[PDB]
Amino acid sequence: RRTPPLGPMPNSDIDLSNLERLEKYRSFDRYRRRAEQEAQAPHWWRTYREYFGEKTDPKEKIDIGLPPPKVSRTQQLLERKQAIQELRANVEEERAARLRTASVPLDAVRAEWERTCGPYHKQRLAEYYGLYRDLFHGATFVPRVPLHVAYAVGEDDLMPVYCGNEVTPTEAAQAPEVTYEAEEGSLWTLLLTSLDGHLLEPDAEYLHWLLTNIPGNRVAEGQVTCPYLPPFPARGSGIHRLAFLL
Amino acid sequence: YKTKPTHGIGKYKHLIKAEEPVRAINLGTDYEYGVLNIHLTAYDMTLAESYAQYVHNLCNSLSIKVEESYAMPTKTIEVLQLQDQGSKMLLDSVLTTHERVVQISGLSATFAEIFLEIIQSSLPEGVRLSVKEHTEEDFKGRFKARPELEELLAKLK
Amino acid sequence: GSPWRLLGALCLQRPPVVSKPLTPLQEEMASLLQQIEIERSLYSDHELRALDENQRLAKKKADLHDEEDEQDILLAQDLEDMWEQKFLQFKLGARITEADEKNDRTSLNRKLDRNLVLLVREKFGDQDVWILPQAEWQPGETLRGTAERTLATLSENNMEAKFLGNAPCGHYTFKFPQAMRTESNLGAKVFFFKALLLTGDFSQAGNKGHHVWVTKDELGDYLKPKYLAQVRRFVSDL
Amino acid sequence: QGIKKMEGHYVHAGNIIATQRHFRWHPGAHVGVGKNKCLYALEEGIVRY
Amino acid sequence: DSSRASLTRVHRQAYARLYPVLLVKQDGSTI
Amino acid sequence: VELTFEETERRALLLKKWSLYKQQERKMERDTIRAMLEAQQEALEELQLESPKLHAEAIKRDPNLFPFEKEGPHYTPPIPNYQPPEGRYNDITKVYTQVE
Amino acid sequence: VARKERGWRTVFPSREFWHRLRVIRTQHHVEALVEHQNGKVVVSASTREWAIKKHLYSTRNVVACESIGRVLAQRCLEAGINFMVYQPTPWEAASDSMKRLQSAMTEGGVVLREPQRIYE
RNA sequence: CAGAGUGUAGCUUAACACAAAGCACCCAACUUACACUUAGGAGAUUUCAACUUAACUUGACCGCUCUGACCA
Ligand SMILES: [K+]
Repeated sequence: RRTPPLGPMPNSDIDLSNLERLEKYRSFDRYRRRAEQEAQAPHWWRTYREYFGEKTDPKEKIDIGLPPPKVSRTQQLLERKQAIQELRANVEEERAARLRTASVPLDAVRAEWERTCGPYHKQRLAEYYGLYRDLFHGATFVPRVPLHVAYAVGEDDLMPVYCGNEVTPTEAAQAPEVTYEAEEGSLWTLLLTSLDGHLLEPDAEYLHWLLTNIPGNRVAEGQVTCPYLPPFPARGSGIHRLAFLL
Repeated sequence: YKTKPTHGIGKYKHLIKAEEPVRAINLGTDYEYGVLNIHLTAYDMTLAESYAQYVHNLCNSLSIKVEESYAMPTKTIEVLQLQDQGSKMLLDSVLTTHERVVQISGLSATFAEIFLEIIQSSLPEGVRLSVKEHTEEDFKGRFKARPELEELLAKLK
Repeated sequence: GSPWRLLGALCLQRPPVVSKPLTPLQEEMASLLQQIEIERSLYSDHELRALDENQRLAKKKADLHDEEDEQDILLAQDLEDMWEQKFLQFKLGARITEADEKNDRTSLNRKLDRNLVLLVREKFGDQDVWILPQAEWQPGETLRGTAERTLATLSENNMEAKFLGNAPCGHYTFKFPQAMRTESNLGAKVFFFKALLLTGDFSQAGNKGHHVWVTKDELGDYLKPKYLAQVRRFVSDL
Repeated sequence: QGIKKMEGHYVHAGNIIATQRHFRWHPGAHVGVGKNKCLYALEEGIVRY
Repeated sequence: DSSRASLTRVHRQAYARLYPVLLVKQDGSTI
Repeated sequence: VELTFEETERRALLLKKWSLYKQQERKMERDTIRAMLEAQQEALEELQLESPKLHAEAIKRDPNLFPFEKEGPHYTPPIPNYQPPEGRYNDITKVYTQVE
Repeated sequence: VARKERGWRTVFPSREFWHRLRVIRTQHHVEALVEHQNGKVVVSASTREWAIKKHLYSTRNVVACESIGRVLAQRCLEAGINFMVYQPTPWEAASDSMKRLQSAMTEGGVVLREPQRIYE
């Protein structure tokens, strides 16, 4: 007894009459690349993704963030191509690349990355950590306003808060130094919540900090709706997440 | 499983040509030539080797199957010259002749004209091109001569 | 019959006689390749003999021992001197011939490095036009056979051409300019066949007004705009 | 030799899922392969093909 | 062109030095 | 002999130019084959409409095409009145014989 | 103490990891990804980004691969990723590009081996 | 010269923006050679104006492909 396939079978579009004249992979890398592509496509048979892949909702995630910035691609592309020509024209650049002695300035890369791809990389990273799932019940937003939180440790050092880097409760004893780029006349609200700190209820959080009606970026002048409480992750309970939401 | 719709999803040997552990020459059809031997003879080994490499790579670009690429045995020739005011020939130079063969198959009847025009224009100086049809004699000419078989065969004669 | 007249043209080509000059970049690469080849090579027999000869000349100065030194009679550099003298005496053939300076576009001897195409002038409708040699197709003959026949019709020609394949390498379709434009004779359709000039040339009887041999670059001077566009497609200049 | 645990069967860590002379079934997630091509469960769970 | 594949070097690991020479043929042509 | 920094830099820059020069040689040779092929195919299609019988003969293989022999160009052309020296050619190729 | 996905011994690459460094090299660009075993990308560094491209003469050479490692190592620390596995092919591992990218990651603080799971 | 269609480097129903992408392609080393791998190389929106957006929409302007005129 046989049963007809429920859909197109693999290796079906291959014409078996002209096998000798057909192009072969010839390389392991070219097969793997095609293999990885086929594994990602939806199939009508049972697959590993069916049983182990997280069950994402079919409806797209509602965007609740700020509108994307408007940029002129034509002008932006023109300036970018011109810059590459200037860099490539320099003879000292070519010798450094040919002799493998050239390097990029990490400080400048981060400044540009923070202006360009920073927001989307932070969103992708926030989704991985489960913040959007827990904080907004799946709704996502692009953090388009860079937020720089730093805990003063000692008198000459700072402990910057990025997106998942570890900070100890001792370093976070006092309220952090919060600075962001804001225009005059705007108002902002800053809060600090421990997603995992709550002891009695699993789905609830702890509000460690709340500042409201902040004029511009002068966080000190905001109303202390909730005073600051340092994190208190319980012993043996694991690693908790504390998120600053501007 | 046999009864299930996914039966045969793991089949793969119909996608590979069968392997069989000399070689029959395929005579061409009315619209395609048979196995063709492209001989490249030059007094310089680098020029023959370089052009044989060019023809091989060009055939790959044109999807012309290259059956085999091989070198024929080198021929050394002594060049004696009659000395001035003398009747004795003295050794002047020793010139070696190097030959390379790029064996192709499946060349089209119409495209043969375009192929030949390209491979003659790029011919280096001092390199001779000779496109012949493959025969058993060409293949047998690559093997050592057997004197013992000749003596035993002579007795039968 | 059909309205369109069948014609068969012949693209007889004289392939380059001499190699083409190296360009400035090719010359730089050729010099580098020569340098690299010398750098990675072992000492040749000539180099070793010169070294030993220089060495054996030194020991004789240091010590009176002779050791026959038969081969030392002629040194390796002394041989190099004799070889150069014979070379300077031999005069090489001129790659640029007299026809290149006289600009005789009827002789094969000119422009040896480049490929040349044959052009014959034919008179149509009391008008002279430059065209590739052509003949009219006749029943009981392959279309290439018409091109093979064009050579026989050429005036006092002794040339052996090698035809490449049977398919045509181009076509030009034109309509008579209202002169004899009739339903029976709408126009013509020439089909070109490439051939290689193995050996031979025309006679010395009639040369100038008959034919010319021109490269692809200077091929437009003679042919017409539309006729040229169709001929510059299968005439390569690689 | 054959499948010892079919689709949907509960297994414990160490349970031999199948035995085979050749690789008819290949090991997936949380499935070890023995020296003799024996497929066994590395975790407690449900078998899936 | 003849220069398509004429710029080459000896592609061997061990080989003695070779010198460029003009081979004059019997009709006077050289290579 | 170790090469100087200036020499190795000059050789590296020259080879970088060689990649682009050879890239343009292939393009010219690759656009010429295309042009020839298109003109031939276009002519053959026009020859089928005009007369099918002639088209059938055109697409057949030519038995006299092969063997096709062509020598490469010379460095200098033949000399009209050049007398070569007298001499002999003595082939000294080693003959290999298979025993056993 | 989390489970790693053991098994898959007859195929390549392994799944027995929490995070892995995956390098994608194309004809024009070099990209390096850090992704969780579940398939989610955590951090990334690509020469397609203008922040990196503007400082590179070429985005396809060894220098580009070393630079991507240095940029990715910094982004890994900011995300809290201190450990990952790298699964190169035999030819990729021997390549000079990948050796320089690996050195950049280790110098940057990231360890290219993951600690053993604790079962007991 | 007229009338239509047509428009990213070779191909692509690549291009949401975070960005002109992927493959094809060229040189060198390895290989008898090919292939593979390594290390390098070259590239495009025809040009302007229109929520300024726009490779994408509408116009001209260029190049292209056919259909006629012109044609031997
Ligand atoms: K909790």
